[PDB]
Amino acid sequence: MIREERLLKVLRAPHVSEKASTAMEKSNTIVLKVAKDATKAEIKAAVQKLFEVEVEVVNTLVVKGKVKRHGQRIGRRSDWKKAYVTLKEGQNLD
Amino acid sequence: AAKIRRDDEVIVLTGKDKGKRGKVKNVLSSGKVIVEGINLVKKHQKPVPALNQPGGIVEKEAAIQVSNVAIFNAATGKADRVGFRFEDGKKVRFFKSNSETIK
Amino acid sequence: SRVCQVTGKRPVTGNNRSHALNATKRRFLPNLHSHRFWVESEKRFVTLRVSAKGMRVIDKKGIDTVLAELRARGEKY
Amino acid sequence: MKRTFQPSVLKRNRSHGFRARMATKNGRQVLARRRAKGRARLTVSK
Amino acid sequence: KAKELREKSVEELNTELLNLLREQFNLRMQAASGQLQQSHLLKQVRRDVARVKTLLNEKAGA
RNA sequence: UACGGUGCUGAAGCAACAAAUGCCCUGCUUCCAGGAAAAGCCUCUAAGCAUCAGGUAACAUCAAAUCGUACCCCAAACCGA
RNA sequence: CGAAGGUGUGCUGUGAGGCAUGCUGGAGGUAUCAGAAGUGCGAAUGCUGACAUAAGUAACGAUAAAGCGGGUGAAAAGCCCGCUCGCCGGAAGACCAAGGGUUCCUGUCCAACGUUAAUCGGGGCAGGGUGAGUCGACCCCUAAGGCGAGGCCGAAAGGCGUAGUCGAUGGGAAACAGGUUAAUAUUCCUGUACUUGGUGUUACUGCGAAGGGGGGACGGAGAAGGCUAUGUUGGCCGGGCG
RNA sequence: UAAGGUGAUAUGAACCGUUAUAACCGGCGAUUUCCGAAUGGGGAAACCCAGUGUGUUUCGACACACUAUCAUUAACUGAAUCCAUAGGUUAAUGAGGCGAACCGGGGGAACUGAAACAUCUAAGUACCCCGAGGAAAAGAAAUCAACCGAGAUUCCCCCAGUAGCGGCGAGCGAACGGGGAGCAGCCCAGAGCCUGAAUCAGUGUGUGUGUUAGUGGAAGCGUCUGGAAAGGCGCGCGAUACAGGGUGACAGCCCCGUACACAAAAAUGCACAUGCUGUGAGCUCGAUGAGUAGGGCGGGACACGUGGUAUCCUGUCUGAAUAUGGGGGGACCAUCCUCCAAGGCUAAAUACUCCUGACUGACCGAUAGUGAACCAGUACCGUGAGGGAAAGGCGAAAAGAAC
Repeated sequence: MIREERLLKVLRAPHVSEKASTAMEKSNTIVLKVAKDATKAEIKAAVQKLFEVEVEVVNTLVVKGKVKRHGQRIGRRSDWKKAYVTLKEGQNLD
Repeated sequence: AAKIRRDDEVIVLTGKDKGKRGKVKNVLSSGKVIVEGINLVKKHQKPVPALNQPGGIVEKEAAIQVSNVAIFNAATGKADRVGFRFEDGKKVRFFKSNSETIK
Repeated sequence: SRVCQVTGKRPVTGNNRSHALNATKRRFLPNLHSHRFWVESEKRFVTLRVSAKGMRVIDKKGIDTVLAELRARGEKY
Repeated sequence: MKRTFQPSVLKRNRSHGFRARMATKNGRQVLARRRAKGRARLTVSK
Repeated sequence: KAKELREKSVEELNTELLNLLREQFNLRMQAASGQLQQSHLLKQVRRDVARVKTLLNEKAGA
């Protein structure tokens, strides 16, 4: 049982990319940005409540942040958690 | 306790536009005002496709030091200095010369 | 640590002076000894690591006293 | 030619890492020294 | 808004807090997309929540 | 046919011989220089509990979190400026 | 109506020097008489920066090797495509660990970096990319060893060490084949599996550990025999008739 | 406190706000991830893994609290072993770690000098360790003095480079006494009377005065040069304000300020004033710090190197008297003088500055001044401890050069 507030705080954003689009169209899998602390079950619960849609499963991964250079100064981007959430057959998401 | 404000008419004490007059357009935190029509520069504006800017020699208003301007007293027909005083539990500006409140 | 429990005698530093007065640092250890002391009031032996001087003190005063002071000092025995 | 530095992360951490420094007095002093200096990287710890 | 929200019960307060959070989330979802063209809203709402949180702490044990 | 590829389709698909340093082999034979540990695993009971729990029996359901996963890796990416 | 500073000129003092003035420069300078010194540089294989010389000299990092056509381009010996040639092939191929930490893929740019050129790049900029119940870590167990309640010892700091607790390089449950991305895959998809926990069940009925026992649990060399990986030939199937 | 704001490189976007919950400043609160003494256990810091309990569940799980060690005290329990004790489980209180210098204590070099070198010096320095405070330490005569007297401690100037010490070398180096700063004395070794008597700490209240935001705060125009006037030349005015900074060149009168006069809802320092809690003052009788003082042996400290060596400390072995007594007066004795050890407390004058504010400089002005005027303890180097740079200036204004 996950608290509603925590659920709301889990999901950061949808991830738009060619691979993501492909996953959406073919495998019925949405690619989300989520809280780095968010576990799989949590993510799933939040999906179910906040997008109102059945989940088969969640795969997660951690994206490491790129090192960049603004002018002369070096600086690193934040790491962030990606989640492939596979949605039950026939589940159409807005 | 700022003697010159957004919508005051001022007169210039110094510079190329000295003696001229104009309404303050806005005042900057740096201690500079921009006044209408006074300090003009012909900036060469670089065109940009986005934001619908064509690009040309735009004559705009550059800032001026507050010290360099002075609040104009219409009655005297002259520049005056500003003092502060409490009228009915409320601070108000006034003209040092002729001691009348700014309204 | 080589410390008389009754008296508090620690080692102290000093010198070996030779006939040619060649100072070399040395220690002076007290004459410590672990001794069972019969405590007549409680009816048991109390072991104490303690100097010959401490012994003499105990003899003079009474072990019970010594134990009390030590207790006051916040020392186990 | 086998040169002197033959890196190994675990070995590095155990030898020089934060906890190792913490464990003993002298290491703690080293840490304090480095803090005083203003070191950004207090220890080898990544 | 704090003075207005101070005149409420705990249960009330909690509901609004939830309502603020849901909004927040919606805005975040919009923001990631190209929908939200009003950025200040996010700032507002976050502040609103913090205010509520404060008002809950004051009520409960202060 | 965006000359990158994509979609459809698809025969036969057996036999013999040879054959490891791999497997049987943590085996067997032999030698002296005489060849980890602990848990998992099996089993025995004690205190206990006692007609409850626990055990094994199948069947149902739920569960398996977290972190790593790119790329180089006898090297232009590691140790050698 | 042009300070210091810079740079010429003229005059002047026995000298260190001084005065005036042209140009540059664009805001400070300072008589006199006193006062105080980070007060005077050619050397110290002095220090720091800049710039010379050798000199457009040596070299351009394995003697595995290139040639042509087409493309793009401002420009092609070097990039892409093609056909030849040549080199490695118990490696100069393929997969990992360690170590590195985005170098991966795509687009774009060629100042610098690349011992030349560069349209190319492990270079610049932007975007994308790492999907696990069964792989590995984590986790359970311990070795060498480490820490170590109490404890023993020690001027202090501290040393050793019991109970313990950590410590892999060793022991401990479970997944295979095919397909797919520009870039991941025993992780995605397709198919077909397995594991060990709970919970609930009906069925039964002695369960229970910090303890006992078994097991795990183990050397070198040698010898075969049985196998497979794999390869060869034949058969088969498809294509061919130079 | 306000008419402007949403920190900076750094614009823009989307917005807020203008007489008062915009922004900004100050008091008191709230939140305060993980690591770190780190403290539930573990660990390769910022990670891994728990237990218990209380609540919730859409029954898949959630939440939140507690769980370190030691010391001390209390409760319960509890061996060999009868009682006990050790031990064990709980509970409460405190500690732990960090931090510039200064301070007290425990340990303690060598280079060097002696023109070598060993005593000696360097030096109780460097350093390591423990502990404390805003200061510390010391401190209320078993002290000096000299037959006159002084009257706790600390610090400064003299005494004096004297007396001494010293391979009588190199060197070390007092004291008495005088002048100052500052000055404070108390309690227990114990019982009687009287009973709340001075003082101190914590803690409320009141007053005063700071501190932490702030408010007001004087008086100038013309003309010439000039890109620009604050400069020149005229004529004015303020000044308890001609400190300083800025403004298109040098400004008392343009701006910010300055002198001067005022200001605090809230928090808080210090003085007194006062309430409460603890504490006991004054009077009489006493009592008057034993393994101690001294001594032998060995060291150390005293300017004093064992010397003719007083005095102090004690590792070691001894060991009094106890006020009709004892200590000291620089070997020792006698006389006289002077003090009362073997229990404690104690402000001031003194030491320092990681840090805060204000002001000053015959201090530097980018190879100087901090290593660091600049995103520097950074880049870079090193396994690590550690080392450790370079690098400031367009313009008045970006008007930073459309085409």
